[PDB]
Amino acid sequence: MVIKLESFKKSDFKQLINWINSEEFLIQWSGNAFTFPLDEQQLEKYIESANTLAFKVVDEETSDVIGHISLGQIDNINKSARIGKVLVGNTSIGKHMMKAVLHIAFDELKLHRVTLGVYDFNTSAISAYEAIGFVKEGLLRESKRVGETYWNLWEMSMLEYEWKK
Amino acid sequence: MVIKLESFKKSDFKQLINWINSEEFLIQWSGNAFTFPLDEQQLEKYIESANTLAFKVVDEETSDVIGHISLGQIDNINKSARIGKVLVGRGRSIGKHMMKAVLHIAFDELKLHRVTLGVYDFNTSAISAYEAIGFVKEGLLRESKRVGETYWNLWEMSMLEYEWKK
Ligand SMILES: [Zn+2]
Ligand SMILES: [Zn+2]
Repeated sequence: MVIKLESFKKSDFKQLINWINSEEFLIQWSGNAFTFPLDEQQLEKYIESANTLAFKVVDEETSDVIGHISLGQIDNINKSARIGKVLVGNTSIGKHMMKAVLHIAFDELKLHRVTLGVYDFNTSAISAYEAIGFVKEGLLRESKRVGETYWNLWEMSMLEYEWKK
Repeated sequence: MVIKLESFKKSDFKQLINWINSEEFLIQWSGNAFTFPLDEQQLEKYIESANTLAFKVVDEETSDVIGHISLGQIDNINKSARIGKVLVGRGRSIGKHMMKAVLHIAFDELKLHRVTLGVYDFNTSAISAYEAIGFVKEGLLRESKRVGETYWNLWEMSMLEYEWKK
């Protein structure tokens, strides 16, 4: 019930790697950002990436880290950014994590548009995002290759007047 | 009507720069790829880019350069690419021939699975021309491009390999 975001650091790398146990789960979580297996050299490159904020999700009651989230593609010209790398490591927590990052994107960074992508079979996550204000814009058909098949990605967004009004 | 694509080269740079006469037209044509004014250094970086093909469109009968088109974001992992930097100087028919030529490269030469194309929502004639040759609207990316004090909406469109061979 009480979560906060903190900066994701080297000491949090191993926990994240242990949560990402398959190539398909890696892709569901992060798309084209990484190769399987996830490892510390890739995570170092991730946190050092320009225009990317990496966060661990902390349960304030226990101090345990229970997930991960990122605000990336921070674009100061178009005033936009993309939420991604959404992970609820321990068994809505997702809603609280999204609200915390939306506060950063809209209220601290003063952005105009925040995007998100979710693969179409993750209907529970899509419903949760729609409940807090994300809107489906379009389904990017067979846009991610996974082995010999292709996944469809729902491109979703929220504009500043949907958050602030 | 006999059109061909040729590699866009240094000798074609000045003509393209003179055609892109305003920041708004630069954005309509190329989105976030460049800064205004368009210049030689930026075009050189463009043609030397990894995973990018730059073409001038030539009328075979006269040798006149009548447009520009690019196949970029060539992604060998997801087997996809994006058509962009579409410039047509007859326009509807030339645009259709230019798209077919680049789709031949993407699907028949490069063996890709998916080709995307973005067009700002006020270019209703171009969107209708793209739909006529098989492109499908996927979604409208709301207020995704800042232009001065306002935002433009982009129609994200696509064609899959089995739509090309239909
Ligand atoms: Zn704050
Ligand atoms: Zn050929």
